[PDB]
Amino acid sequence: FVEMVDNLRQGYYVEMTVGSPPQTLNILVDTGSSNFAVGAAPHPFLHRYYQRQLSSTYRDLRKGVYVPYTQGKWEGELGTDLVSIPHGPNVTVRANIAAITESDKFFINGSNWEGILGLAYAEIARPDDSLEPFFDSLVKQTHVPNLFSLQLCGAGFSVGGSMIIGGIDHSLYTGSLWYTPIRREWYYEVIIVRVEINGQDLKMDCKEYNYDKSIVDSGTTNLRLPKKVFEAAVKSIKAASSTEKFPDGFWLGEQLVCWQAGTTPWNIFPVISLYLMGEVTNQSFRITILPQQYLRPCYKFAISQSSTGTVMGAVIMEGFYVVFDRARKRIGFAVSACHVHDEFRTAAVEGPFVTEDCGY
Ligand SMILES: N=C(N)NC(=O)Cn1c(-c2ccccc2)ccc1-c1ccc(NC(=O)c2cccc(Br)c2)cc1
Repeated sequence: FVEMVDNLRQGYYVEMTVGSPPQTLNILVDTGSSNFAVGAAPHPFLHRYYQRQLSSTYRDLRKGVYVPYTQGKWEGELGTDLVSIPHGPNVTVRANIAAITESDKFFINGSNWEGILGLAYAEIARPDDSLEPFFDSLVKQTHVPNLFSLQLCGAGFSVGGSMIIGGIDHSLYTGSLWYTPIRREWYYEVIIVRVEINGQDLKMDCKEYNYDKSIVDSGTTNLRLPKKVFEAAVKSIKAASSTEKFPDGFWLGEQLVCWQAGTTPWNIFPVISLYLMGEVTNQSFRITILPQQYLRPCYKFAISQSSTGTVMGAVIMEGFYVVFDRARKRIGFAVSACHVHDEFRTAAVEGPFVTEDCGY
């Protein structure tokens, strides 16, 4: 069964091997992109990298990739090689690999990963949708079911977790698995039908929550909310946590806030419930997150403003077991075996609630 439990370890990475003989690398698990991209030239921040010349099973595709973004970029050439996940399914797959030769502001100092595993769909793959993403190759080439699960655990008092490919490990979650449909197969896009802060509805038009789009992204730390929703959220959090106040550099995710050891007044901060569209249009279900999740360890406010829609990143995925059921075009949520909570409140997955349009 699961040689896959605790296979995850500044982001969550899994161990993979590339080439022949196998070249061990640490690879970020990223549900918000679709390239399998690995460092393949020396970098100050890289202590190891993919060396194509050492791979007997490397094939050049004679094609480059260029990926600029607001801050830096990555460039490399495209090839294919044999790819395994030692603590995953016992298979080897020929997958596309973007060998990164030049980059800036891509690799992180001390992160411990040398590449990225894009688990989203072909539509958003570089340079275009013809470059089959890794998981697409995996399913087609092997008998692994078109599904994977993510249990991100965080710190608690270095991060750990499990990535279960081709199935659902029932020992990883508690209670009920609730599914929200994948709206479109590009990012893992979903629809948020309502949000409340401490049971208090933001009462905004449904479309504001998905203003542009809403995605589930393991490669983002924060819960990122569209401008209008962010401002409403922080106003509601500031009010609930009014008894003794913080600098506004804290609310913008710049400044940290410290108490000592265990005095931390968690119950001063409110819970956040995200209601996601159910499989029955009319039906919905909530995902409730504690301050233990949106205040990440001294703590930083891990909710930030977005200009590209809602991003449900790591801080909301932690404490939930998240199933990426590509086969049935849906994403399941269940309370995780590892969720961090106090003796008064718990992360929750509850439903149904009956509630639209909402899609932007
Ligand atoms: N939006 C995503 N989910 N993923 C990306 O944008 C992937 N990506 C790309 C990229 C852009 C387009 C296509 C293919 C790749 C460039 C730089 C990153 C890139 C690389 C690493 C990280 N994340 C982290 O380093 C990280 C740091 C702390 C916590 C966590 Br969780 C992640 C984010 C983006």
